[PDB]
Amino acid sequence: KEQFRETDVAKKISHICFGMKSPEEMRQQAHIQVVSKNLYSQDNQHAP
Amino acid sequence: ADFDGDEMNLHLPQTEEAKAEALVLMGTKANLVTPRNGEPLIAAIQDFLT
Amino acid sequence: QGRFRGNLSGKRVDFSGRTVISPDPNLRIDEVAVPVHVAKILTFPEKVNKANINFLRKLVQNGPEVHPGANFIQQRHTQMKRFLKYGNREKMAQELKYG
Amino acid sequence: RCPDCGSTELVEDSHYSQSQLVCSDCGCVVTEGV
Amino acid sequence: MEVKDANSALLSNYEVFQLLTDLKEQRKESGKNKHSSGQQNLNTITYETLKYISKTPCRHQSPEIVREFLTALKSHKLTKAEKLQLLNHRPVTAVEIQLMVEESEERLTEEQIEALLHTVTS
Amino acid sequence: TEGRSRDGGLRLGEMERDCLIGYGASMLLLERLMISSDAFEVDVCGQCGLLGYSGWCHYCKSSCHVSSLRIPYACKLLFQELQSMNIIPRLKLSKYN
Amino acid sequence: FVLVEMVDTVRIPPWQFERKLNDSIAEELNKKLANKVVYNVGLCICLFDITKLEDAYVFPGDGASHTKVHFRCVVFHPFLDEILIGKIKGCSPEGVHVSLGFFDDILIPPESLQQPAKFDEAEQVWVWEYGEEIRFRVVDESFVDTSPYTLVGSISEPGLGLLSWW
Amino acid sequence: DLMTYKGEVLGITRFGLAKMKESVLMLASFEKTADHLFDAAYFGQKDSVCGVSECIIMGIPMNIGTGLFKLLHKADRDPNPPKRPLIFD
Amino acid sequence: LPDVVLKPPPLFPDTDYKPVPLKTGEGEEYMLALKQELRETMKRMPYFIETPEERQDIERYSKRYMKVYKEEWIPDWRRLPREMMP
Amino acid sequence: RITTPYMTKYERARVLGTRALQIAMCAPVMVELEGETDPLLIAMKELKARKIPIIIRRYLPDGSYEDWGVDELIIT
RNA sequence: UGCUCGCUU
Ligand SMILES: *O[C@@H]1[C@H](O)[C@@H](COP(=O)(O)OP(=O)(O)OP(=O)(O)O)O[C@H]1n1cnc2c(=O)[nH]c(N)nc21
Ligand SMILES: Nc1ncnc2c1ncn2[C@@H]1O[C@H](COP(=O)(O)OP(=O)(O)OP(=O)(O)O)C[C@H]1O
Ligand SMILES: [Mg+2]
Ligand SMILES: [Zn+2]
Repeated sequence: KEQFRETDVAKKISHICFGMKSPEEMRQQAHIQVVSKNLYSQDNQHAP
Repeated sequence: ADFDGDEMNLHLPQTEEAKAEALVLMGTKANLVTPRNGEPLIAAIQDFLT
Repeated sequence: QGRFRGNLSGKRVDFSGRTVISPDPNLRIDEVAVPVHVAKILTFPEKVNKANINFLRKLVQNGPEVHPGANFIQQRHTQMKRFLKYGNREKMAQELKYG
Repeated sequence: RCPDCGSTELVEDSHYSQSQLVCSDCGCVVTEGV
Repeated sequence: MEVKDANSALLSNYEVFQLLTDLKEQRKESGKNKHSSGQQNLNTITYETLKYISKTPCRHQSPEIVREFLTALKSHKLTKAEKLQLLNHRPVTAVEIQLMVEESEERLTEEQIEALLHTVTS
Repeated sequence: TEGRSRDGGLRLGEMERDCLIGYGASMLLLERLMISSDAFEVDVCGQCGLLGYSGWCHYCKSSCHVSSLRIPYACKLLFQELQSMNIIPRLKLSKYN
Repeated sequence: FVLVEMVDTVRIPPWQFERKLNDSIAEELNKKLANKVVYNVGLCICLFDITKLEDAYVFPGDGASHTKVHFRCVVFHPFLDEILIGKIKGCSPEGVHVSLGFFDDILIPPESLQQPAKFDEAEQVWVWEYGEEIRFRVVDESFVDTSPYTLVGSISEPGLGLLSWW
Repeated sequence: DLMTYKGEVLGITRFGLAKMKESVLMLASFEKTADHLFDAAYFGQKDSVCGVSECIIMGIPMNIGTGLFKLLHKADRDPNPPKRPLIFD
Repeated sequence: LPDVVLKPPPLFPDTDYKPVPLKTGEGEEYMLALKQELRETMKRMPYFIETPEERQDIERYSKRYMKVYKEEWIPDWRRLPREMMP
Repeated sequence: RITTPYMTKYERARVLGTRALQIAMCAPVMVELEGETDPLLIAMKELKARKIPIIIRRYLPDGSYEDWGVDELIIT
């Protein structure tokens, strides 16, 4: 009927592990690809 | 301070635990002496010693 | 003005004021005078319990105009705040639940 | 409209340097902070 | 919220019935309005499971009877699942052990069925 | 904000932080620098250690290991800037117990 | 029905201190695991008992009492061969809709093994003659949250004879 | 003692501070922010939350002061409550 | 000037050069068949250790019938150090 | 049993703050307050009466722990 | 937003 899933847990950060990302991991993390050099549109609304 | 136009800051805690800790640890009656050498700083001043 | 020194180690906070000082020997060493104008602005969140229920009722009935009072009420069930300058403060006081 | 009473008397009244759109009937704070 | 073992120990329906009855009596003795209003699914599940176990013949059972039945079946080298099913169902007919009960081949022997019926009916 | 004309608040400088540390009022320092200044709730994925949104991790395309966490908005901005600089901080969360 | 060991960090607010800690923990665990299906475990019914209960901490945050409690709870999870007795709460063309008594309407017996007179013409016709028995075959669980049910199981009804009802 | 606890007199400057301390966050907040951050990213050094500076940065109660110990509630309870006996097993 | 692009490049850009077809012959066919036979016969070899199954549900009389049986090779403990004896 | 039997100011402050928060969250009072609308004042009264149901769990650097009751410790 | 300037601490 209903599945058991925890709502919130009192999670505490233990330690920060610094590192680096490969280009594949960067692509996976990113959502879209930015290729246009302009900022706003040509119309008078100046929409991005 | 010397009361010659000095501006001082006043903060109000927003938590009961912070309020209690400020009143206990940072109490004026509990911090009458400095930790440098134990000499009392909160004492008489001009117009009181005379 | 960096993120480590300007936004992490030392950062600006609310519920604070800055004012000039003046001497007053008639107060204790552990006491400080606060003006009514800054007192009406700096508010403290008190939780409605079985002890100060009547005091909070009286404060709400007084409202934001009179010095002893409050400015906003956040219900226990819903987190939608309510401004005391508008609405029936008497009804808001009569409908003060614990928490 | 107001989420509590459903009224449309939503006025933008800044209370001591705090921009706040609040209902003018029951005082329910609709939005606060900018 | 992790679990350590989902199959720690199997239990028959009598233990579940006793637990449900105890929870129900404790609930009706210490009913709390706000606790009940916070989650009403507990009451529904408890009541419906109790009603199902009541519809079942699980009544008229006791730990002494369960222990006697277990000791009687221990001499039949039957498996825990078989004896659990037999205790939960209380079969009064022979066909229920002949066909419905699994692992029938080489286990019935056409002579142990009478003893099984006598033990489950006693 | 900074200025009074801009409706700005006071600044608890590094010296104020040092005074609070010397006093040892840990809860007071926390309420001042985290709760009342830049309190925010973020979503961190327990698998990759990255920051999620609305209880969802776009990196792993899953939401089972995503958990909420209190964090200063300045600290979140620092983490984002480091991730942009390619210095990825991987946060390994655990129970408070 | 089977026992399952669990370890939960229960948070009790301060206004429940007058109550007994064990009773409050039991009530909270029941309210949290009432009518919910734990993945790869099954549908939990209620709390059976509490085995270990260590010290109760109080965090500098919410201020409530957090207790790590080890307990055993009863869950409905057959062993792939258990026999059950349910009631027909409907029927579909592709398969009957049997439901255990007021317990769960999730049993979906596939009609692909009975004698060769099996068909459902949507008129709630169970089967052409020559308390309904069920034999659990396999379990299956699934997740729910996948964007910014969970227990059906397979049922079998072999040529059991059923001298009482065809 | 803090200056001469590693067997060598280390000054309070950035060099001695880096030689004594280990918190990447503290070393970055003090001086040479980008250099220390890139060095830590290269070394893959994991930084704990034991220090006061990183505690304040992450917004958690520091270990020093009132946060060194923990408090327990004196609730009416009974450790290891009686267990219900299993009849079938 | 370089023109502005509205949509991103295709995830898999087309190429006018195609891979050269594979070499044909009885030798290549026999090598393929032998590699397939090795794939099929090396999984059942005792050296191919499988993940030990655990968490058995129950014990049954059909356990002896469904018991997986397979001969196990005996390593040479004279050549292998003593740290690998069971 | 090896630590100092006196209750430090940090412990005093933390216990008072926790008790004030609990009382503000509708916790039962064990001193029968007489018109005290301040949770911190109620907590100070409970501390002076030695009726705060809180046990300090002092942790040693190595990992060991020891429990000390408020009524067991010495106040100033 | 950035910066500069002039100022009380
Ligand atoms: O940085 C400032 C300031 O922090 C921020 C404050 O917002 P407002 O500009 O006051 O917006 P408001 O809501 O008041 O106006 P509107 O009704 O929405 O149109 O804005 C930034 N800011 C203010 N003035 C600025 C300026 O002239 N130039 C730059 N760069 N930033 C400005
Ligand atoms: N740059 C600054 N940094 C820190 N504090 C300052 C600074 N400028 C002024 N102050 C504040 O003002 C005070 C300085 O006053 P002080 O120098 O003692 O007297 P004065 O200004 O010499 O007066 P007289 O000339 O002696 O009459 C102390 C300090 O808190
Ligand atoms: Mg001056
Ligand atoms: Zn992830």
